[PDB]
Amino acid sequence: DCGSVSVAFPITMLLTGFVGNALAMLLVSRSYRRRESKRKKSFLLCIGWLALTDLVGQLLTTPVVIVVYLSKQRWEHIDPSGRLCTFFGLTMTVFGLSSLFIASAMAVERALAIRAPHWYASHMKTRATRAVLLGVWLAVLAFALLPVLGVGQYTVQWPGTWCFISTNWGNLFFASAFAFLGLLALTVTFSCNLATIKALVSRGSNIFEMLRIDEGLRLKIYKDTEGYYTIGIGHLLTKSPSLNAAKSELDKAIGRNTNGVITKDEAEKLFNQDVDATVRGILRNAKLKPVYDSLDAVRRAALINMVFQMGETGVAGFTNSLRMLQQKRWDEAAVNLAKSRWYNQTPNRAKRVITTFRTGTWDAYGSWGRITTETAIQLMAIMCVLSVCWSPLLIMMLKMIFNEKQKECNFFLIAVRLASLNQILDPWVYLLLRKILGRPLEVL
Ligand SMILES: CCCC[C@](C)(O)C/C=C/[C@H]1[C@H](O)CC(=O)[C@@H]1CCCCCCC(=O)O
Ligand SMILES: CCCCCCCC/C=C\CCCCCCCC(=O)O
Repeated sequence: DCGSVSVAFPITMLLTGFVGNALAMLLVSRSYRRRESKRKKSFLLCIGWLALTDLVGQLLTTPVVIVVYLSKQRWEHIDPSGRLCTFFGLTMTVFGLSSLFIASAMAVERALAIRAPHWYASHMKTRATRAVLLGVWLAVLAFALLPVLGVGQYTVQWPGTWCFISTNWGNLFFASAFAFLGLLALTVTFSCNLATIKALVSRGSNIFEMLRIDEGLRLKIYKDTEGYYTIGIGHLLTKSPSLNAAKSELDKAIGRNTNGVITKDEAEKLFNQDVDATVRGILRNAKLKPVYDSLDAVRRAALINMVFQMGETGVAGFTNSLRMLQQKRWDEAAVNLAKSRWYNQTPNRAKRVITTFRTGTWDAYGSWGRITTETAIQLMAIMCVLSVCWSPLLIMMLKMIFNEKQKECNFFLIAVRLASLNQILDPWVYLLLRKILGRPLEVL
C-alpha cells in the first residue's frame, strides 16, 4: 500500500505529540507549585507524569522511523546487529503499557475519591501516589526486558520501518501476556469511569457530602465509643443498650422495616433532620444567631460543620472569631480559629473548615459546581478515545496468536498507528481542551 507507507505520518505525529505533551507539562508545573489548599496535587502529578511518559516515548521512537525512510527503508541494513530493533521493541512496549497503566491508576484514584470520600481524605499522604507511578514503571520495564533474557523476541515489522513483539512457546507467551495486560488496563479504566459517573449522579447535597468527607457514612447499625447505637452521618438512634429498641427507632424515623440496613437517600433524610435541629440550636443561641444570619449558604455550612463537631456551646466559646465573621474579616478570622486546641487535635478537618469560611467555596472538599458535568463528559471521552485507539492492536495480536497472500501486514500498521494516536490525544483529553475551550462551556 503506497498510501500507508509515507514519511508524512511520523512527521505530523511527532509534531502534534511534541507540542501537546510539552505544553501539558508547562501548565501542570504552573498549576502545582502554587502551594494553595487542596491536596488534589496528586491529580496534577499523574497528568504531568503522563505528558512526560508520552513525550519521551515519541522522542525515542520517531527519529529512528524518519531515518529509515530517508535511507530508502531496509531496517536490517541500518541495523545489522539486533541492538536498535530490540531497543525499539523495548521502548515501544515500556512506554505503551505505561500510558495504559497511568490511565488506569487515575481511573482507580477518581473512583476511590467519590465512592469512599472519608477513607480517601485520611489515607493518601501523596508519597504513596509518587511511589505507585515509580513502581508501575519498574514492573513494566522488567516485563519489557524479557526478550533480552530470552522470553519472547522483537522483530522487524512490515514495511521495515519499525520493530515490535513477534507473533515457539516463548514468543507466543510474551505476546499473549502483552495482549491480556492491555485489555485488563482498558477493563479497569471503563469500570472505574462508569462507577464514577454513576456516583456523580447519586451525589447528595453540598452539606451532606461536606460532612461525609469529615465524619463518614455508615449504612449499617454500629456502636460508637460510648457504646450507643448510631447510623448514617453520626446519627444517634437511642441511648438504650437494646438493639431491638434501636431498630424500632430507625423504623419509626424512616417508615419501613429497615432491620439495621438503610440507603444513602434514607441517610440523607436522617441527616437533613439533624441539620434542621442544629439550625434550631443556632437560632436559639444569643451569640450564634446574629452570625448565622450575616453569613451566606456556603459559610453557614462551615458553621453547621463546627456545631456537629463541638456542639452549640463549643462554637460559642470562639467569641473573637464569630465577631470577625459578621464584620466579614475572613483573613483575620482564619488566624483566630487556627489558634485553638481543636486545630491541633484534628488538623485536616480544621484546615478544610477554615478554608470554607475564608474563601466561601467548596474548593477544600471538591468541585460540585458545573465541573460535575464537565468531568462526566471528560470521563466519557477517555473511554471512547482509549477504546478506538487501543482495541485494534490488542484484537489483531490475539488473532495472530490463534493458529499478496495476506493484507494483515497493511492493517497492523493502521492498528499500531491508532494506538500511537492515543498518546497524542492524551494531553488534549486530560488537560488542554478544558484549559483552552473553557469559555464556550459557559456559552452553551
Ligand atoms: C504499540 C504502542 C506504542 C505507542 C507509543 C508508546 O506511544 C510510541 C509510539 C510512537 C509513535 C509516534 O506517535 C510517532 C511514531 O513514529 C512512533 C512509532 C509509530 C509506529 C511505527 C510506524 C512506522 C511507520 O510510520 O511506517
Ligand atoms: C484538536 C485535537 C488535536 C488532535 C490532533 C490530531 C493529530 C493527528 C495526527 C496524525 C494522524 C495520525 C494517523 C493515524 C491514522 C492511521 C491511518 C493510516 O495510517 O492511514
